[PDB]
Order: sequence, then C-alpha cells, then structure tokens
Amino acid sequence: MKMLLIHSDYLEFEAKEKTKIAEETENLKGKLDECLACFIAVEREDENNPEGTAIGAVEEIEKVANQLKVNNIVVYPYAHLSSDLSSPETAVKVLKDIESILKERGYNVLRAPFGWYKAFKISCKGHPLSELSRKIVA
Amino acid sequence: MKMLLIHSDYLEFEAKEKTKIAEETENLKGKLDECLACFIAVEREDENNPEGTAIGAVEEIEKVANQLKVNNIVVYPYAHLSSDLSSPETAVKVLKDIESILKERGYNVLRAPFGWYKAFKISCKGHPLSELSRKIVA
Ligand SMILES: C[C@@H](O)[C@H](N)C(=O)N[C@H]1[C@@H](O)[C@H](n2cnc3c(N)ncnc32)O[C@@H]1CO
Ligand SMILES: C[C@@H](O)[C@H](N)C(=O)N[C@H]1[C@@H](O)[C@H](n2cnc3c(N)ncnc32)O[C@@H]1CO
Repeated sequence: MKMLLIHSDYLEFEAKEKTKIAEETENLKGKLDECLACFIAVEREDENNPEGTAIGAVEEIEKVANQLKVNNIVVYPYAHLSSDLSSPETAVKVLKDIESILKERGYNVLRAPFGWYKAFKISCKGHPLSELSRKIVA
Repeated sequence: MKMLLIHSDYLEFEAKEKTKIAEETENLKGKLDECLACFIAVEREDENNPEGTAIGAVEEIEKVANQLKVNNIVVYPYAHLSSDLSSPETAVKVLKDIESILKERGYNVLRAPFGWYKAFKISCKGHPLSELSRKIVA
C-alpha cells in the first residue's frame, strides 16, 4: 500500500461523475475540518492479505495521527499514488475496513466515494509533519 | 520522473519553514488560478539525463495543457509521488528547467519554492481529465 497523509485545515469533496467501477456510496458530498487526509492506493502486493493491509494501514495512520494528536480522519481513495494497483473489489474492501477499524478506535472518519470523479478542496497546514508518505505492508 | 497534473480552480502556497536544502528565494508566497498544478517527483533514473527529463516533462505538460486549453502552470516539487528519488540538487535543477522551458514556450508559470515546508490550498475541478498521472523517462 502507498499512502499520503496530509494534515489539513479542511477537506471537502463532491462526486461529479461515475467511472465504470464506481461504488454505491451514502455520501456523494463531504466536508471535514482539521483532519488527517489519507490518500490511499491499495496495491497488488496488498491482495496477499487485504485484512492485514487494513490493520497495517490503521496502525500507521494512528502512529502519525497520535503524533499530531488529530482525531479527524479522511479516507480518500487515490489510485495515482501507485502504478501497481489492487483489484477494485479488494481496494473497496480495504478502504471500508480501514474506516471500520478507525471508527471502532474512536476516530472521527469520513470516506470519499470509490470510483467516482470528485472535485475536492484541501488546505495543508505546512508544518514539518504536515505531509507524510508511507509505504504499508500487511 | 513521476508527475501528478491537477486541473485546479486555484493553487496557493505559503513557505513556512526551511529544510537543510531550502532554495534561496524571494517568492515564498504565491497563487495561480485556473491552472494545471503539476506535482513533480524527480527520480533516480532522471540523474542520467536531467535536461532530457525536463524536456520530456514539458512535452507531457504541454499535451495536457493544450487538451484542456490551460495556460497557467504551477511547478510544485512533490517528492511524495516517488519512492526512488534523485538527489536534491538534481531535483531543483530539473524543476527550474521545466519552469524556464514552459516560460519560453508561452506558459504563465509559478514555481513553488524547493526545500521549504509549505502550507498550500488547492481546489481540483473533478472532471474526468482533472487528475492525471504521468511517468516521464527521457
Ligand atoms: C482518477 C483520480 O482523479 C481519482 N482520485 C481516483 O484515484 N480514482 C480511482 C479510485 O477512486 C478508484 N480505485 C480503483 N482502484 C483503486 C485502488 N487500488 N486504490 C485506490 N483507489 C482505487 O477507482 C477510480 C478509477 O481508478
Ligand atoms: C516536505 C514535503 O511535504 C514537501 N511537499 C516536499 O515534497 N518537499 C521536498 C521537495 O520540496 C524537495 N525535494 C527534494 N528532493 C526532491 C525530489 N527528488 N523531487 C522533488 N522534490 C524534491 O525537498 C523537500 C524534501 O525532500
């Protein structure tokens, strides 16, 4: 897995158009103030263990989010972070599990729609730990 | 080289803190509207031909800018896109070259300062061609 964590003043998104692999979603729009925007590409290597990958992901998000003491998390699918991607079915599963585990761990979570073209607005805080990239293993 | 090209309503930035390799500059604050925000990671392979990499990158930016009829370009150093980076000195050279060549080809260019932690704000348009990733080889 590849992840970009952006410590943000806000993140808003608006689904605009479906791709062929668009997911049913219960929020085509969303806004979250002061958050860790986690842009995630679920990778082919992640298919070896999708459940372990979601745990590995939450573990790393916690590591950074505890270091910033942020409780607000956006799970934002972002395929462009990798050139060797997982299947859409597996990616959706991992992203949904990440949201589930984080919610279970008392985090405030917003998940952007998988497989939709989305307008978005983000403001990065710009401190030395405000943009971090992480490679994640199960 | 890895680039992510985002068709944006705006890109704004504010350099906040220096790193070890912060470039010396006056342009520490900036904004461009209706722009192609080009997040660029210069890679180890690019060291073999820095000028050629720059020319290749400009060619791809032009293809997208011409397809979307965009004239405003932001050159944004973004190491996060790649796990196999060139040296810092190589990276700034190539980024500076991309900026100078785009300028000589008639584009309005703003380059975000290299080696500074920066706050930034962006708004992605969200149409199907608004977020494109490209590998550049030279
Ligand atoms: C394009 C860009 O602007 C947009 N933001 C986009 O990335 N769209 C992707 C992801 O939301 C999702 N998707 C498919 N596979 C994956 C994967 N392995 N990991 C994460 N997302 C995936 O499906 C869309 C088309 O590939
Ligand atoms: C901090 C982070 O969130 C910020 N946004 C950042 O990416 N900072 C990078 C670039 O500005 C630049 N830089 C150094 N090497 C490279 C490279 N190979 N390619 C591109 N830029 C580089 O130097 C910084 C640290 O590597």
